[PDB]
Amino acid sequence: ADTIVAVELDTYPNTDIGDPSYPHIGIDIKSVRSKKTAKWNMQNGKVGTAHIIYNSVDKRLSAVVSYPNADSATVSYDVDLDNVLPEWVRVGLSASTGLYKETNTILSWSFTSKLKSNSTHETNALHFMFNQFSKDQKDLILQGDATTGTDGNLELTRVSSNGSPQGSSVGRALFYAPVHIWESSAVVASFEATFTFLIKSPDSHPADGIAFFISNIDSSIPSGSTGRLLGLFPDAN
Amino acid sequence: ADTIVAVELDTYPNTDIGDPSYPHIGIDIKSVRSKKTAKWNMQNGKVGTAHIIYNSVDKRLSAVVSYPNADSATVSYDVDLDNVLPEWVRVGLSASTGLYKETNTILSWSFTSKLKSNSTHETNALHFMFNQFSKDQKDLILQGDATTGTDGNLELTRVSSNGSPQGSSVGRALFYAPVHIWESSAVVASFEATFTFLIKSPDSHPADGIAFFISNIDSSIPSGSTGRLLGLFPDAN
Amino acid sequence: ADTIVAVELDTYPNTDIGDPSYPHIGIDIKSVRSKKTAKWNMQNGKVGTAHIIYNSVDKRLSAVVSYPNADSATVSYDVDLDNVLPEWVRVGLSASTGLYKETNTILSWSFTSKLKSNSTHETNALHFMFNQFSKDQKDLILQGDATTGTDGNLELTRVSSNGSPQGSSVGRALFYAPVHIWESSAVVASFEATFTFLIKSPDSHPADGIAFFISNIDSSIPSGSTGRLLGLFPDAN
Amino acid sequence: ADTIVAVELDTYPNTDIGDPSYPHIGIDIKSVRSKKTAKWNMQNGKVGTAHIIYNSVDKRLSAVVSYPNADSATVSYDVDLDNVLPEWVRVGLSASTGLYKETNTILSWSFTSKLKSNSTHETNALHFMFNQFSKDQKDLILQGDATTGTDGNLELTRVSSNGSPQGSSVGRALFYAPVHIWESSAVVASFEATFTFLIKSPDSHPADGIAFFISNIDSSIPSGSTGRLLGLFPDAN
Amino acid sequence: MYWYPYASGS
Amino acid sequence: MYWYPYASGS
Amino acid sequence: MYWYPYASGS
Amino acid sequence: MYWYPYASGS
Ligand SMILES: [Ca+2]
Ligand SMILES: [Ca+2]
Ligand SMILES: [Ca+2]
Ligand SMILES: [Ca+2]
Ligand SMILES: [Mn+2]
Ligand SMILES: [Mn+2]
Ligand SMILES: [Mn+2]
Ligand SMILES: [Mn+2]
Repeated sequence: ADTIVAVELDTYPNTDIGDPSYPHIGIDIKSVRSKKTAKWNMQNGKVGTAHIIYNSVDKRLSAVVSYPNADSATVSYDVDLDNVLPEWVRVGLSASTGLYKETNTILSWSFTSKLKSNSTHETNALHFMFNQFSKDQKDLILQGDATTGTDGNLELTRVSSNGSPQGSSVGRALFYAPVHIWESSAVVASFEATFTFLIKSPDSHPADGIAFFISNIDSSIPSGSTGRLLGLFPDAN
Repeated sequence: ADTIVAVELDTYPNTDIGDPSYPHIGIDIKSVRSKKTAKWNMQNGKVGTAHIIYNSVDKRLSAVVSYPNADSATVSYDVDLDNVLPEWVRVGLSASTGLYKETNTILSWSFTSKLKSNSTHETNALHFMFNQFSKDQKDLILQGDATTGTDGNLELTRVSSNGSPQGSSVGRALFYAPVHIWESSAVVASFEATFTFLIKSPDSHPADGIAFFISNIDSSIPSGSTGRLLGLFPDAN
Repeated sequence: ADTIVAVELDTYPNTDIGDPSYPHIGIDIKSVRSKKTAKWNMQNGKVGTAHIIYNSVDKRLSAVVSYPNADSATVSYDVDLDNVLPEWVRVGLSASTGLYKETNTILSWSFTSKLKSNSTHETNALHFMFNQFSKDQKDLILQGDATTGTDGNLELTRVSSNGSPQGSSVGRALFYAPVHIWESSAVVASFEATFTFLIKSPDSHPADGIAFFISNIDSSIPSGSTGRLLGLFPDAN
Repeated sequence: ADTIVAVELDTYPNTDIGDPSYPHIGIDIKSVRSKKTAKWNMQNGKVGTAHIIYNSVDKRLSAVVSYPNADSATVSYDVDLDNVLPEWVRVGLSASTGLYKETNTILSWSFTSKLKSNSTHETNALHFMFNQFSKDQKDLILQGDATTGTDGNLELTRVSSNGSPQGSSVGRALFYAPVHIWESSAVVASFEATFTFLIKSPDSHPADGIAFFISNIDSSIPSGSTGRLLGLFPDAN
Repeated sequence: MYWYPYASGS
Repeated sequence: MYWYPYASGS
Repeated sequence: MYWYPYASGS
Repeated sequence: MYWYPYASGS
């Protein structure tokens, strides 16, 4: 299987598998059953911002999600990513819909990774920033129903001719180049991701969510991972 | 007086005022009596590196100090800087000697500060990097015995023409422009400072240390703050 | 006097001193009489973007000014800034009005300066980015009628209680810290500035303009430099 | 075949194909016959630095190559990359030897690319920095005799176990992810690459050189492109 | 326009 | 709304 | 490495 | 500086 670490912006509560009874954001370590969550005051129709950070000194993964002029949701979890992920991974965005739907639109996405090794000022770094996506984005790997170019945005899931979200859809976007997320002879390893999104549901009932994830380089959409599984896990265990 | 927050690299053990009985790195909050310390295998004559990081999400100040191909010393402390520092501060490096001396040479220093206000991706940021200091460094405020120019380094405390450190010396270097460190509605606030130092001592045990500090804008060296006081505090309370 | 180098976004043509007969952008070297200009299709009421760049390898100062979905104005000029400016300077924004007026609003401003010296990877750098201005912006020097905080923007010239621009007004904003723009033992020195603006004239007749400038550290608004002089020069010579 | 654009550090004078009679740096556009060159005081055994810059405003490609406390060699050329390269390219380093040899060691390499689209401050950017290469550098595509791992450097051409360069060798290293180099409506497009190299030779005159290049994504080493062809061109046309 | 399910906003 | 002097736009 | 108290890596 | 052709800074 795959090794997944993710920060989910869950819009639909599936209390039958662990979801609290309301929209939430949570940290997933190899399982869709979040290790820690936080109620999130999801606001349909508004552009929001997600900020994820992590450093090997504290070994704490944190996320913040907020809307302009509103409170923010915050969730953290102590985890040594060395014992969870391989040293070379790929990063991306995932989203899905099922019985209920929403538009999982990404307006921008940036990421920064820094590695300082067993030497004086020996830092390796990777940084990419997307503020608009082209029809042909050769530096992104689009999986499932994911598409780019629609008004310079990244639509992670199916959307009709002009904006109507579709049910039973899954899509992902991974950055083309592999990322060196950690090393043994590393003094400080840190990364931070940021993305603005616009989740919209014509009918006032959305699902299923958006997630920022890290995985093995060859990761691909698990079989039947639409809906509650956010295109990340093969089952609800 | 002054409001200080500092990460000290204490080379001499002053058990008479709280210092653990061995060289260490610590986090001081308005007092030379560290809120938390960690053993530090200081290495006379070797160039080292210090890395200080902080983010408003975790509200945890951490520091890493290490030498090439050697182990690292780490120290963290949960602290909400909103309730300790004014929103506008000045950042700098301080050092000193007393009966015993050491050279307090800074070979490079960089700082980054980011303030993400509660608005659709509205970030304010400041970043400076010094890889070599000149005789007339106009973007720096030198206090006490601090000087710049030799070999393109910043010598925080007095050094003879031949290169021997002098006893009873205090020196500080502050970046000229004020730094907006926090704000009432900042979704995320964070900063990270880095600097390489070279501490050499001819006599037996070296003293007294180097410290990275954040203070009120008009701060200056307290009287008699040489030696154990690292040029940061007026007394040992 | 002062040493001024500027890139002007002239909105009013004063053909009596050299202005071409239409809005233009130009490069000024110690004189308000541009060394080179370019017609600029000024668009009242729209937020625009100015981009200035310079590198010591080509010794060419270039500027681009455009509005979303529109053509851009471009102007360049070969100049060795070493023979024109002192090595330590200050950077800022200037604007004015006279008989005719406009709002000289700045929505954001960033600047980056890099200096690589006579050594292996010895780079000094300064970078600041403003996306919103606070009422009390301690890292900016406000001269003349310049003010900050009004909706998170920087109003370079007088504006009534809710938006009406005033005539005969001059204001400037310089970054607090001095900048090391060039050195003798420098392999490559480069800087780039960017700012978004919103020039608006209630009546359909604007004047006088906005300018990005570099000057000696102690520069201040020349006597009677309102109107056509953009708060930069003491006379029209 | 391949569309190439390169800045070469030519160590051996092949007057039989255009090379000025002395070591030089040059700018090649789809041909090993430099459109423009400049004398270069190559220094056997010394670590040097190369700096390549380009911006869509001036449409001028420039390069600086220098050694600590020595003079620099500069070379520029006006060229509109829009009409030479496809919009998506791959960047890399190439080197080779022939009858005569030299070590073509890369100690560090960084690249930055920014694409400012015609929209209210909408920038896409890519940035990577390698200060030390590992045995398994997954974000790099090694071709020919290129290898990474020893001392944490990138050895472009063959080197014996003891450290002696080998004749008739070709090697290239390309960054894994495609790079969006230009666009139909980009207000400003620019990039800058930097790398430190160490060229040592045991025999008389060294050969054949190192080159920074931009090519189509699926590019690869042409057959027989060792020696004078720098592993970039199939023939000397 | 186009509003939401249940948490507040404009 | 609030338009301009002479060069085109929306 | 001129010299140093409680020291030496390997 | 093991050695080098047409060379030497100062
Ligand atoms: Ca769910
Ligand atoms: Ca002490
Ligand atoms: Ca005018
Ligand atoms: Ca040749
Ligand atoms: Mn969940
Ligand atoms: Mn202490
Ligand atoms: Mn003019
Ligand atoms: Mn050549």
